Amino acid sequence: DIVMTQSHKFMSTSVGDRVSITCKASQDVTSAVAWFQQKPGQSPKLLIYSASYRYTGVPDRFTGSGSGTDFTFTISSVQAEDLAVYYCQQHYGTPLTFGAGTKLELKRADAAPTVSIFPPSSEQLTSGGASVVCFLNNFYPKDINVKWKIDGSERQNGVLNSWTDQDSKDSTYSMSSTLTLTKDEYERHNSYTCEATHKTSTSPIVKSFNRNEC
Amino acid sequence: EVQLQQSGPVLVKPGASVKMSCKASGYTFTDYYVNWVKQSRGKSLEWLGLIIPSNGGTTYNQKFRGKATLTVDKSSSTAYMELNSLTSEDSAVYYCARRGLTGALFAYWGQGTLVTVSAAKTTAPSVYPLAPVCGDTTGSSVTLGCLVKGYFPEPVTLTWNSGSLSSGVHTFPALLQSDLYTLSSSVTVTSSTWPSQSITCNVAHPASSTKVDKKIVPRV
Repeated sequence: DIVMTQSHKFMSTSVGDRVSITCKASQDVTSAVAWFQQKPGQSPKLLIYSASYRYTGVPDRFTGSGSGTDFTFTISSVQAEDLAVYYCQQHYGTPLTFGAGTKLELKRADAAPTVSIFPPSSEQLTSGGASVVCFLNNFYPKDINVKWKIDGSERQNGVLNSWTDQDSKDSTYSMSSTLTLTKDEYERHNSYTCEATHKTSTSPIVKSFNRNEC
Repeated sequence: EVQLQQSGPVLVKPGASVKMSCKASGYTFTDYYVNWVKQSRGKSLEWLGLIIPSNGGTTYNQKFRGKATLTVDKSSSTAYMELNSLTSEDSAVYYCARRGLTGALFAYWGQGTLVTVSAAKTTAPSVYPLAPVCGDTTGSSVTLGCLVKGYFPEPVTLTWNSGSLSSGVHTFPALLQSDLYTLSSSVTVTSSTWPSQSITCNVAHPASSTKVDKKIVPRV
């Protein structure tokens, strides 16, 4: 099976900038390569086919080239509506295959996350569960590290993270980290902490609380 | 113009089978092959196979041999794809597509059909209001939360104050655990207006015909 590898999972650009995405085939596929654009909730859209030809209706800012194993897709001058996921594909071999995609995102000034921690709701405890939630909102870039600490010890078991896509309004990212334990275990620890590490600061942003302390 | 209309979403259990349709219009059905593509959660695209309308001849991705069956009804210019012995691994959006110009493959796409495979039973969500830490928070802005846990199937519609608050809201993608979904949402308000100006989390789950409200209240 021929593997198509794209240059990046994410790429940051600015309106008016020139951007290029590349793809490498694990085997020679001549010029049987296509490039697609896909927006959330929509089907992929063909932009470039046979490595270098624009499909009907595709704007001149989109071009591509390559033959063999190395291909390039270029947007000469990025427009706001071009922020999306781009995929390359090869149809020389069988089965035809797609790359994993490259998400083109918008660059903006760095922003530290706003961190908030939340002890389990009283209602959840009555059911025997204990979820501690930590929100890390509106930060940039997307790169971030969150670690939980219970009474000073790092905890990784029972933690689930969820991320929102780059916001269309302020170009920031947000994340939710949830540490779930049973009520029984939650009631055997005192201090709960969620600390975030982001490039915007050498020091971690720490949010904590002590169980039953009001 | 060329159009490919696919059938609605389906939700079934492991071991089941499903048959979806792709109605072609705007051209002579038998003039082009119909390809099918699978896209799983993370947006991973995979080719399933293709069918030649005129003869019914088929070509499959070895990976999906015996799992997918392609057929056509020339009479109604419709292509069908049937999946059998379903498992959670088959959950994904399935697309039908057609080529354009000359050699311009995948020039036209259907809107896709969502297929969800799970053994889970319909379960209404437990909705938990998350007020700030008992100790205190700083600044004039504060963030509140709402945890929606243990529901099935997707989706749920979460709003704050019945939709009156939206600007400072972040509703995160749901996570599947032990066959059940969980999601969280946060809302950030300004000018020390909480708890003076009430905030409530509302959650609707049509599959269970439920609608619940949870007012956020200071911890006492």
